[PDB]
Parts: sequence; structure tokens; C-alpha cells
Amino acid sequence: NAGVTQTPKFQVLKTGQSMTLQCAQDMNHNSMYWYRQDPGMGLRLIYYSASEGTTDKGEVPNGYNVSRLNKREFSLRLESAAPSQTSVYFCASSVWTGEGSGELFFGEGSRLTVLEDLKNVFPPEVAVFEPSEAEISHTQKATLVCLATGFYPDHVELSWWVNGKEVHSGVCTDPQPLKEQPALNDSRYALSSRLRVSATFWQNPRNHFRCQVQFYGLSENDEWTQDRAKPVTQIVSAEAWGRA
Amino acid sequence: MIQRTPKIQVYSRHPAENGKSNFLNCYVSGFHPSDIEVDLLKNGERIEKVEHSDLSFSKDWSFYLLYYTEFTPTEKDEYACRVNHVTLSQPKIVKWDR
Amino acid sequence: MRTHSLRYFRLGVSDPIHGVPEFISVGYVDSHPITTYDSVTRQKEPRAPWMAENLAPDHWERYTQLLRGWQQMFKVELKRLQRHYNHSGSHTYQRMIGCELLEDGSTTGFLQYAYDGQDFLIFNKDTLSWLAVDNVAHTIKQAWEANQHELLYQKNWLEEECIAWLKRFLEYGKDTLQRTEPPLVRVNRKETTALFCKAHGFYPPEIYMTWMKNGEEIVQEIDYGDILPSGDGTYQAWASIELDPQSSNLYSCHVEHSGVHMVLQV
Amino acid sequence: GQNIDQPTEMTATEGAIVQINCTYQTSGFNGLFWYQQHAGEAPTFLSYNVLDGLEEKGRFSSFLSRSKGYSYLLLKELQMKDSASYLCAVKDSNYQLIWGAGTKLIIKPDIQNPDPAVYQLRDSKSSDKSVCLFTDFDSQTNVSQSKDSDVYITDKCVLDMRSMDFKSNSAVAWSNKSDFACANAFNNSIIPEDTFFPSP
Ligand SMILES: [Cl-]
Ligand code: NA
Repeated sequence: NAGVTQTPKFQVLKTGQSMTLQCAQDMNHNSMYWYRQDPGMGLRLIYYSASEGTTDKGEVPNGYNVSRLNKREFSLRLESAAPSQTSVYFCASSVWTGEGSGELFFGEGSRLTVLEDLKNVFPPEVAVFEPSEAEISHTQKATLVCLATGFYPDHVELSWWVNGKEVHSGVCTDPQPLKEQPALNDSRYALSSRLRVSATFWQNPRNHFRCQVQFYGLSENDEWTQDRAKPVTQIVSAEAWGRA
Repeated sequence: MIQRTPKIQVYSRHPAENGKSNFLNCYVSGFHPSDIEVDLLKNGERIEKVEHSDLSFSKDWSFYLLYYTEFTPTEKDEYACRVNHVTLSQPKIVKWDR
Repeated sequence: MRTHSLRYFRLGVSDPIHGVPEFISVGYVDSHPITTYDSVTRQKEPRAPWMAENLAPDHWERYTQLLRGWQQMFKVELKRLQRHYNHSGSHTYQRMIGCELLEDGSTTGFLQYAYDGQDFLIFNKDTLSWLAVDNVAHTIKQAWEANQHELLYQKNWLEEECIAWLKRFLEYGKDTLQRTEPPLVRVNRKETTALFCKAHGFYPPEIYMTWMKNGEEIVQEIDYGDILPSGDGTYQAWASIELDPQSSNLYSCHVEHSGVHMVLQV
Repeated sequence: GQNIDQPTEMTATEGAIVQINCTYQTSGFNGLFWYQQHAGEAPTFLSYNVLDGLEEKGRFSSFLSRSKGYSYLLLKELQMKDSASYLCAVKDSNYQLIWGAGTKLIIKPDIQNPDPAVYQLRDSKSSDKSVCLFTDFDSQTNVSQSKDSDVYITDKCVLDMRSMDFKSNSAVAWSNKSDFACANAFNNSIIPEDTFFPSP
């Protein structure tokens, strides 16, 4: 019971590069769809497959192609990637098409960024900042802050780890990153997160705190010619220990 | 299952008059299922250039078809319609009565 | 206007012979075919010239894709029915949907299914339920009625969308559908002796022909003929009654067509 | 042409009621869908209407008026989990979905005991940034962007400590400038009069 499974979740592309998005559904559905989602407008259909063995264009098919390999799989192909194709791509499926009340089931989405050059791709710099002693005595709580700064594009996943296990309670992460230079079109990004715990939990010296940022960047096949290190897909983290 | 035999009606497009070109119709209707064979006969021989409409559907779930060919009726030539169906043991021939 | 209707039929055959298609769908406005699709061409095509000239290729491209999906759905449903019936061999599955825009302005709507040419499921859009003829249909009825939203969708389509499509097609083919060709009526004598009242050359096909004996009509003796297509877009019909040689009676043929009544006294 | 319209953004308070409108002008009508989409996640089906009237479904209800060509999604007893985008879509005569641009719903938490304060966080030996935390203020306070190009200020963020059933708003500002101080970090924002500034 996987539902709709599409891969990959993130991908950076150079202009002219080819790319294939995969989509599989294990719900025995007949109709499958590929959408793109852009800020300020509704979902726009690229291509669709009413049933196994047939496909047709949607509203914005130019630059794309599809293949309904079988009843389960519906791949989306970008042969010559263009900057206008920077978007979030969603694959969907439904039991049938043409029936009125049938709803769509969406995949988790694929975020694509297409760049003229990879020279502006940067992984994040991650730092952890320990709680204020004034906060601890005033509120009996302790807030740690994690800053991930200078990354591009916005393909990051931030998580907190307490004593080796990921936590979600008491965590707040900015839903949108900030542009470090908002007047620039290629501005690098910053992201902040907080983990708030009780003063007693922070004052145990054996408790371990770590903020982790998964960055999705280049792979081995991407050409790199800059003097700095190749900004590959990587995990950048920073840690802190409780103190008494 | 219930199978319905076709109703066969042979007639001319216009009121027939000897020596005047007309059209010989064979309207086959009310049958089920849809597989059916229809041939127009002239003096017992099958006419070649015979046209027919597409298979048509009725509200009662039966089907109908119109087979026709252009002709000029005389007094010596006899015309008929030959229809074969799953509900029929032998092909049924209906003569054009005038 | 007169009463007009829009109807769409589907036919599915489980084990057709080599040439015959397993799936066919045809649409009608009144008695005129407007559209067609089958599993051999796998294309949605017009069957009336006024349909081809008023619908852009995007319409035919879209419904070609839809019909290909509906073809597969019809096959799955037929496989389910014939398995639950435990029937071997070739069997048929049929669907009929449509609506009527009546003369006074009221509307009707209907949706039915058939198995082997007999009623199977019949939709009631006022009670929002399906009428089942046997226990195979009863199983389908329970599955379809568990989806309340789909019942509401079918009601809205029959009462709103179907009528809207009908008015649209009625405008496209108004030169054909809204015209009137009055019949030519004659009376003959034949020893079957019976009086034959014959009409031909009329459109629309709807016509009423009866015999009257001394100003009184008795439908028991009247033999009614079928309304038959002549092949040129017009129709013909007839009605016969047997003569009483033992008493004198005034016989007359009555023909009503498109708001005009006609009487031929013998 | 075919058009769907819904507001870009709506803000309401936790526990209150919010009504998200959707108007449509389409070629025919075969139903109206509402979808929910949390940030960075997939849209999920909420409701569907074809005939006129109100349909209820838990805390959510969907209304449709075919003659007016408008629908609303009604969310009662708002919770923080309801913060998301809500997408309205209509099937036209050819069963094609026309999607609205979506409405982002922002929920303000009810801060029981506000304790607004700006705290200086401890420096990291691996970074040159100084970091200040504005926290525990009421949901009516807005956090303005930085006027200085070398000072970075994030928007407010509501955090939930489930173990204590406690929520709090916070915003972060940081910089590596020599004159950056927490006392002046949020000077471009209107902060509460009683904001606590612990002495350095
Ligand atoms: Cl059509
Ligand atoms: Na294309």
C-alpha cells in the first residue's frame, strides 16, 4: 500500500540536460497524470494517460514527453531542460477518468531547478547556538537555534537529533527560506530552526543535541570547473551538549 | 439467454413504377445479438454494389440496419432480401412485393 | 420546437468473432447518428456533417482519449458480470444514457444497462437509486449505491449537462433537425380485401396513422406498419384495415404529422 | 475563458471559524473538489460537491451554489494543524479539471501567558554570527524584515512543546557586524512595550 511513488524528490539541472521523472502507483488505478505547480497559479496539466496504452497532451506539453510503460508506471521526460521548467512536479492517479466524483491521488512531488550554469550552487553552512542563560532563569525553558546559511538552490531538509534520535516535538523550522540578497535573482538562501526544551533537560550534561541539514546538489556525472569544492549532495551538521 | 430474430422488410424508396430508377431497401430490425448477414438478391443472384448504414441501436436493446441498392424496376426481374442470423437455421429470403 | 432527444449507446461483446469489434459507442440526436467510436479504429469520429463542421479537432481528440478509457472500463465490467453469471461463450453488455427536451419545456433523463439484450440496471435520478433485475445486478447495485457522490454526479449530468449538450447540437443541425417535410398520403385496395393507407416522403419520422369506421376508431382491426427509412433522409409508413363485405361503412384514413391533421375518405 | 478564483491568503485565530471562498466560470459543470496541501507536501482530497447545498465532514463542511457559481470550504474550531493551502478545482463539460491558485491559511495561536523577550544566544566557536531570539510574544505582534542589508531576520514561527501543552511564537535575527546587538536587532518591528531585555 505505497500509494503514488515518484522519484526523485529534488534535482538540479543545467540548461540542455536531459532528465526523467518516475511515477508508480500500486492502487490498480487506470488514469495517471503529470502536473507542474508554480507560485501564483493553479496546477497545470502537462500530459495525462486516460488508460493503459494511451496518452495525450495537457495544457503545457511543450518541452516534455511521457511514456505509460504499463498500468503502474507513467514517466515524465525533459529532454532539453530550460530555466522556465524550474517548478515542482506532481504525478497523480485516479481509478478512472471521465467519472465525475473520482478524486486524484498525488505523489510526494519533485522539485526541479534548472540553471544556466552550476557556478552558483552552494551547500549550506550549519551552526548551532546554545540557549540564553537569561531565558533559562526567566522561563525555565531553553531554546537552541540552528542556522543553515548560504545554500543554493533551496533543496534542503533540516532535522534535529536528540541523543541519536530524531525529534519533532518542540521544533519549529521556517517554512520558507530567506534570500540573503533579496534584490538578486540568484540569491543564496538562509534557514533557521529552533528546538525548545525544558531547563531540566538542557541542564543534564549527557544530553546530546544535533541539527542536521541534508543538501541535494550535484552528482558524479555533473561537470565541475570551479576552484572551490564540488557542491555534491551531502549532509552538513552541527552539535551541542547540555551543560550544568 | 433470449435471442431475438430479425424482422425483414423489403420496399422501394419511392412508389415503384416500371422503367424509372429507384432504390431497393431491406430494413432489418429487432434482432439480438448484433452479428448478421444481409444480401440483396436479383433473380436469385446476389447484387454486388449494395450499400448499408452502420449498425444502429434501439431503446429496447435490439439493433437495426438498412441495406439498399439503386435499381430500375421492370416486370420480369424479381428482387428479394436474404438474411442469416444466429436465430435462423437456414437463411431467410423475403421477396419484394409490389 | 418539437420534442428532441440525445442518446448515447455502448455495446460490449465478450468473445467476438475475428472481424467484429468488442466495443462500440454511438450517439444520436433524435434518429440521427452524430458520433461513433469502436475498439478497431480507436478514434472518436463524427457521423453527421453538421457535427464535424461545428466541433474543433480538440473535441474529437479529447473524447478519443476518454472513449479509450471507457472501452477498458466496459470490458472490466463485462468480465465481472459474466463471471458472476457463470456464463460461457460470447455475451453482450449494453449501456444507454440520454435526455429529452420536451415541447412544453420540461425535461427527462435516463440511464440503463443491459446484459444479453435484457434490462440489467435502471437508474432512478429522483430517488437516487438503482433498480436491479436479479442478484448479479443486486451486487452491482450495492457497490454503486455505496458511492453517494457518484449518484449525485449522474443526476446533475442527466438534468443539466445532457440538456446543455442537446441544445448545443440542436443549434448545430437545425437545418436538418428542425425542418418539416409533409407526407404524401394515398389509399390502395388489396385482396389479402383490405384498405391500405400509405404515407411517404415525410420528416420527422414521428407520424400517427389510423383508420376510422363511421367516425369511430377501433384499434383492434387496424394493422399498423412500422415507420421505415426511405434512404434519402425521409420516412414512410402504412396502416391497413380489412373491409366488411356484408355491410356498407364509411372508412377514412387519419394522418397526423407535425401539428397537421389529414383525412382521406374512401 | 475558463476561470477559477480564490483569495491568495487568509489569517484567522486558533479555535475560530474560517470560510474559504471559490468562484468559477467554466464551460459546463461536473463537480467541485477541495484539496488540502501542507507546505512541501502533496495535495490530499477533502470534499466534492455537484448539487446545491451544504455537505458536512468532521470539522470541515463544503457548500455549493451552481446558480451563483461559487463554493466555500468551512473550517470550524481551527487548530494549528489546519495551517495549509486549500485548492479548489472544477470539472468542466469535458471532465477536465480547472485548478484555482489556492488559498494559504495562516492560523494565529492563542498565547495564554505572553512573556515577550529578546534573548542573546551563546556564540558558536565555529561561527562569527551573533544570534538573538525574540520569543514568547502575543500572536498580534508582527516581525518586520531587517532594514540593514547585513542583518538577517526571519519571520515568526509557532513552536509546540507537546509534553507541556505549550505554544510560543519566536523569530530569529543574526549578523556578523561589530555593532550588532540584541537591544537594536528588532528596532524595525513594533514589539510589545513590556518586552524583556536582559542586561548584557
Ligand atoms: Cl459527442
Ligand atoms: Na511535448
